Amino acid sequence: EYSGIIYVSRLPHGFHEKELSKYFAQFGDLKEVRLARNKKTGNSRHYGFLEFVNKEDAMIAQESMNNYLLMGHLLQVRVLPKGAKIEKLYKYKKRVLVEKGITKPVKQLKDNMKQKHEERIKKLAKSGIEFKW
Amino acid sequence: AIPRERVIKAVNELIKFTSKPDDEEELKKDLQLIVVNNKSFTGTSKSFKLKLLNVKHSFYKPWKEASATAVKDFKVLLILKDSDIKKVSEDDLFDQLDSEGIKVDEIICGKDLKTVYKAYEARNAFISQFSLILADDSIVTSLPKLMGGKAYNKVETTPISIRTHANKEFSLTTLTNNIKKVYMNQLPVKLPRGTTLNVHLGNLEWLRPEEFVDNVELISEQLIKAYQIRSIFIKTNRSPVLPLYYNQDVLDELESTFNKGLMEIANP
Amino acid sequence: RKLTRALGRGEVSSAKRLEENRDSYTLDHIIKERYPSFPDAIRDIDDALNMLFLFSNLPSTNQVSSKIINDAQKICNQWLAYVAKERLVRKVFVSIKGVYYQANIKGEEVRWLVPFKFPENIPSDVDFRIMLTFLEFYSTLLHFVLYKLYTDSGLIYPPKLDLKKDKIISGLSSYILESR
Amino acid sequence: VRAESIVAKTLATSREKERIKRVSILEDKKAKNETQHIASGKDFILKITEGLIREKTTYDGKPALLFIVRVRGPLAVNIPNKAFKILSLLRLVETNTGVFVKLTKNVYPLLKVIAPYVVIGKPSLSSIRSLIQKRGRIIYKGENEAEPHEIVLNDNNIVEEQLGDHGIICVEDIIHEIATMGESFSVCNFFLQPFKLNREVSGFGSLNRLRKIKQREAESRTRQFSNAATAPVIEVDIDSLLAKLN
Amino acid sequence: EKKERLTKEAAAVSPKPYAVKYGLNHVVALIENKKAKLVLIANDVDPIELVVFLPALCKKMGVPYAIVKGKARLGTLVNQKTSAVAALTEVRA
RNA sequence: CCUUCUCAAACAUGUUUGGUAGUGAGUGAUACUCGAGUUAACUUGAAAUUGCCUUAAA
Repeated sequence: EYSGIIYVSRLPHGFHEKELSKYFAQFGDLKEVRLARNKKTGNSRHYGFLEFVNKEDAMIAQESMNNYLLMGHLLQVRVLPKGAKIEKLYKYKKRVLVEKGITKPVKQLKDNMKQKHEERIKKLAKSGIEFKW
Repeated sequence: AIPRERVIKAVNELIKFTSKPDDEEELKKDLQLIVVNNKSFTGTSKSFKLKLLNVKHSFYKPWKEASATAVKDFKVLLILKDSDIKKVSEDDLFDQLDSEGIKVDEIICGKDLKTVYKAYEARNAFISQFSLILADDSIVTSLPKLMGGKAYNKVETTPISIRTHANKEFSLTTLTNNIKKVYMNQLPVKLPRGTTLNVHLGNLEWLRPEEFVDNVELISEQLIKAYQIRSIFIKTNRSPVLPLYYNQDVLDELESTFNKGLMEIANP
Repeated sequence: RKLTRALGRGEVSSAKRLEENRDSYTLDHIIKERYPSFPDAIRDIDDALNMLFLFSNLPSTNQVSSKIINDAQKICNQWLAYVAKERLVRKVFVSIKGVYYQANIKGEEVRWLVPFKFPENIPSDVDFRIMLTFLEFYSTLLHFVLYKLYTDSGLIYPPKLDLKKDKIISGLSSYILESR
Repeated sequence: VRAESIVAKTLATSREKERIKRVSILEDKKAKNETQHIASGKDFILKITEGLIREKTTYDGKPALLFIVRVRGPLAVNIPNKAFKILSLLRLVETNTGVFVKLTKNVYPLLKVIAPYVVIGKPSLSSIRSLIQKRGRIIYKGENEAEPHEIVLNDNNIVEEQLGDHGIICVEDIIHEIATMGESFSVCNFFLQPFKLNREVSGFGSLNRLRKIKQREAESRTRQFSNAATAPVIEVDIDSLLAKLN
Repeated sequence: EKKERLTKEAAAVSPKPYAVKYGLNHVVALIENKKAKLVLIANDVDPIELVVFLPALCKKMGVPYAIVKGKARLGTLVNQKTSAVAALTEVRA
């Protein structure tokens, strides 16, 4: 049949987990609110899921926001069928980079890059390329 | 810096490699320079400002000359300030750049970018049709938010900051001189946050191999003083690389006024 | 009513034009009717002076506007400058309520009270609409009286003000009184 | 509560936080004074006067006397923690409130941070005297009273017994010390309560709504939010502003 | 503001304007000629026969239409007291 | 139902330094440096089904 799970898509830039929870708390109590986000950066994928304690409240929210024009986005709201619980939506942050350790010594890495240069020379000879050294 | 005979032989071999007998027949003839640095070029902070490398031989004029027989012709976009868009017209550029054969197709501003091309699809369609994008150095800092991130995924669609103001006032002569200097002498290179720098030299049909040799020699001579480089490679698309430089010693580098103001404004 | 209609329809430019094309009432004919004689006006301007000097010292609230306060202060400064230039003061008295001045104006004794320059507190138990109506009447009366006094004494009305002197000290010295 | 309002508030708050973060990073670099990469390294004052002219000059570094008026901030913006802390320390927690500020090199970045919520000007002597003689209030504790209450600055004897150690006798001496920025200037400034001004437009009739429209247009014309992390401190005609607001 | 344009044209001797199209006969003709991008039809029209045929005509001509509440609202749109219909024909980029 | 860093100094109109961190999804080859960082270019309606402070007040 139908569950108490609401699938929302075509969400604007400012619509996130806290905004969705605050807006749909007026429709009803929310068990869980999640938003699809990129893994490497803290940017939404413009869709998410909410769970209502009352499936009647979920249906009312869907029939209220199914074709709502919001900041140039026509929001799309659906009621998920029976079962199919929501899972695996971690709230990612903007990941940072850092330089790690280099345990290979100077002599060993020079030998490795010399071996890679020799491998390149062998590949150039193999591929019918006549170049010096 | 670079042996003349070695680089001439490499360029001739790579231009022989292309001529063995969609985009398959077109994308494979672009020369690329790979610069491998011991450290990151910028560091911990990203950079979108393209570095301008000066060479003796023109690069963009051959692009305009050879783009007449292509579906996507060479186009120039100019982005200037809203308060200074009224001081310049198409005829102002025509009568000052007609002798050099330099034509600026379209001049827009921030208001145009925020109103006419605000939508993503229209903005992409407008941006992708231009090859050389020049931007005022004052407004170039607002461009990542206005033009979007897709324009920064390619070298040609990344705007070039130019000096347009003389004596803190708008200068048509200075603007035209900067446009001419960029069009004739300098080439843009995108600085990554990694160790691999890619330089697009152009197309084999655009320039002679000796002119490519001169350009790459001057690029290497400038970049040796610019950075503590490690390796230099020359390649063509869908082809292997050929090294041209080697050094060792540069690898040896591998291994409260706010509270005072608060206290000043506070009683105790 | 028409301005409300324009604002409700959303024609802001039309509303601005309607506001520009309006004329307000004046009390000059009522002043002439009530005081046929300049000696009668001189005899009665004492209450006007008291009211204007009281209202010039008040701060601006929701009921009393800065424009009205500035008008009262300007006309009080003009009266003080005229009295100081023509050298007509006769008696002074410094009481705990304020400073009473008695001057000779066209052969008649005029006694008025000036408060001290302190932030007096509004009681919010008086009829401010009635007081403002009286203030408008007194402002018109004192405008007529001051114009006639300046013309009879041979001085330009209204006198011009020195902006830098007013920014130094906003007093009676700001207005420089000229001849002919 | 409408989702459009929630999203607009979130976006505006995010932009304000980004601006404050950029300003904080730049001012930390300036305080360190050993940073190779920086956009600019000095302080700019932009005076806007009245058909309006703008003059941008370099701050000489000498201390100045500023009058600061708290206004309603940008639309749908929640005030971040740093700006809120600076405003609370400056005693500008509500609009139509004015204070005096000793502008110095450490004070300039605070003005940069709290720029979109304040109007900053150079007050004249007549404006200062009018402000103190018209709206002067203190918090005073009586000998027979358990809890102090706010009163108007009407007694010179109270000033004599409260600030007589520093050499302050009366309201005229308070005015002189504030204007000259001498000793005990901060003492007098915090002895005086922040000045509670009145709005230039009040009411909701047709005339007052038209006046509000004109006022908002003029405010948008004068006050401009650069949001560039290096914006000059805006200085307006505080004399005319005080004439309208007092 | 029309008089401001006429004086400016007299001194020279103006760009292409964009405006909401209104008037019942004009809008019906635009719908029949397929020039109207969007049509708004007031719901409280008396007599109703003036607009009772408009949805079917818009459906047959393939013109997007919407019934809206308030001929007074459409009148405020087109600087009138009332307006039975409004139409958007050409728009800016 | 908000609206986007619209620039500085040094030298003599010129030269140099710094300033620019983005809608999402998908296709992809090809090389470079130690699961990390980079590297030819193509599509898309602002597309989408789950990688653990209150006078802008009633």
